Amino acid sequence: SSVYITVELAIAVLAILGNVLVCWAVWLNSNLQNVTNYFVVSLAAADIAVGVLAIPFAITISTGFCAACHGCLFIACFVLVLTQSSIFSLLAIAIDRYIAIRIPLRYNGLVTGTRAKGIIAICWVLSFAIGLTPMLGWNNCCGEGQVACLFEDVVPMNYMVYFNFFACVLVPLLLMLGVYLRIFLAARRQLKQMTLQKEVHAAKSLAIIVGLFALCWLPLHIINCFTFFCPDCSHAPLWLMYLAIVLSHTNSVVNPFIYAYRIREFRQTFRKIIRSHVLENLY
Amino acid sequence: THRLLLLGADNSGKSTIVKQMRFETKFQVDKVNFHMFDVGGQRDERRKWIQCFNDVTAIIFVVDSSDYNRLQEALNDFKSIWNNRWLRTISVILFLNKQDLLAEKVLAGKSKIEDYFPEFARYTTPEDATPEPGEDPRVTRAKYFIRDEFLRISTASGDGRHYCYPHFTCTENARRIFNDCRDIIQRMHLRQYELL
Ligand SMILES: Nc1nc2c(ncn2[C@@H]2O[C@H](COP(=O)(O)OP(=O)(O)O)[C@@H](O)[C@H]2O)c(=O)[nH]1
Ligand SMILES: CCNC(=O)[C@H]1O[C@@H](n2cnc3c(N)ncnc32)[C@H](O)[C@@H]1O
Ligand SMILES: CCCCCCCCS[C@@H]1O[C@H](CO)[C@@H](O)[C@H](O)[C@H]1O
Ligand SMILES: CCCCCCCCS[C@@H]1O[C@H](CO)[C@@H](O)[C@H](O)[C@H]1O
Repeated sequence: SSVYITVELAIAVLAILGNVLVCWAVWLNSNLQNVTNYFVVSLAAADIAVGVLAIPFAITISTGFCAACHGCLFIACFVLVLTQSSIFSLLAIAIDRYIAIRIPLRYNGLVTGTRAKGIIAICWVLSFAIGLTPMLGWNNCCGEGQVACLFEDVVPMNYMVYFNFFACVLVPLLLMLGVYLRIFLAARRQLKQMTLQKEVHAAKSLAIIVGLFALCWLPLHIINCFTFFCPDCSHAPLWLMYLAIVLSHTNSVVNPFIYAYRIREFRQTFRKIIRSHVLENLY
Repeated sequence: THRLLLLGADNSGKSTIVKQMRFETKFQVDKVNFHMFDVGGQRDERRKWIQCFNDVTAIIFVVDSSDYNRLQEALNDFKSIWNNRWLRTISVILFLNKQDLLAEKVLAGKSKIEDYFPEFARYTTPEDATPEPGEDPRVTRAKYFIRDEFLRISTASGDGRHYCYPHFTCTENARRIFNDCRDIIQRMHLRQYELL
């Protein structure tokens, strides 16, 4: 469907623009160049890859074009790896902020620049390990020896429900939920030391982080559980699939905003960049 | 390792607070190293050492609550520390010391604080104030009056980059310092996320 393709392409553009802008801001601004933002830049890097590589590959999987089954599995697996890294790099930010709020003194002694690279590498090795698991044999595998290249044709739903949804969406969501509720509690404690309007604002801001992650990722994976556990049910309609797939990719558009745009230092840097680009054409 | 700046008047017990914990003093709490430096009074030794460092996590300020006259001196010194160009964003852990001796002074009745601080006559104990079991409301009132005398200064320049954490000290001072540093830097992270 044309609507799916173009909406999907819009998001890819918006994903590249917003995340390059985040990355560019860290390169220019000297104050943004510190260990805590390694996690933001890794996230932003992953989201660019989602826009450039993962979404175009996801578009191809929608067409059911003719290809060798194991070629089709490789493309589907590549979409999984890149989206997984986006989710795991997102989790890394929450683990960082958890250490920061729970163990605030040792933070600088625990969270070193080298150890942060360790964490980021683990995020990407876990992405490959999990997203390429179907290539190792756990799969459902035009001229002879070719098939219609579709996602649910090559990637088994037991993998998606028992391993992928559990490991890559549900656990992260639960961890993030738990982490941000503990950070909120610390904020409300310190607010009391120094207006419940300020507490409500804080609660709202952390609700938005976890709420958006759940809004983006749960629809498609909830639907996948429905598909897996009810093989007798008529399958979810194709417009709903396109909606849910699109929603999952739209995490990469809002991930810039909520994370980076919640830092004043990023916000001011964005002004100076857009302004100095317009001052540049109008001389 | 967490750097601290210890300062306060002569006979403010600033030397005993560091004695119990054992000029340069490094102590261990909850497997977190601290490194304190003694540099105070306002007489001398302060302006030399203060302008070296920079990365002090917090300033420990000790005042004798019992010494009503030198309390005015201490208030001046505090105002100075609070508005100092080099220490503008540095948070102050405030020890109101010799509480026991204050209790004695106040219960005795010889010296009336209103003499040194007339606006005390129209001061009533705060509703939030949490006096301990067996504390004469008079002693509580005076104690909290001094505390508030130091706090009005903190709130005068109400920028909110830094804060003043008070204590009543007569046992466990190391833990108070620990907790206050923990709070300071945890609030630095909370501020960093605009969660403040
Ligand atoms: N009762 C009581 N006496 C204190 C306290 N702190 C200090 N002192 C007394 O004050 C005197 C001077 O204290 P010191 O620590 O040397 O003052 P500094 O040199 O200004 O720090 C000592 O001889 C102590 O007996 C306290 O918390 N309670
Ligand atoms: C780690 C989780 N990754 C995904 O859900 C991505 O994988 C793809 N995906 C997952 N399940 C399906 C499905 N049932 N049909 C099509 N694509 C899917 C989508 O492009 C998602 O963005
Ligand atoms: C203080 C002494 C440190 C010596 C080096 C420790 C060994 C791990 S190096 C670390 O390994 C990661 C893999 O997890 C890579 O991603 C990083 O690039 C790299 O930095
Ligand atoms: C982080 C993901 C989003 C990247 C796109 C940035 C668009 C913001 S433009 C700019 O934003 C400033 C704060 O940054 C505001 O003060 C101004 O109203 C406005 O001129």
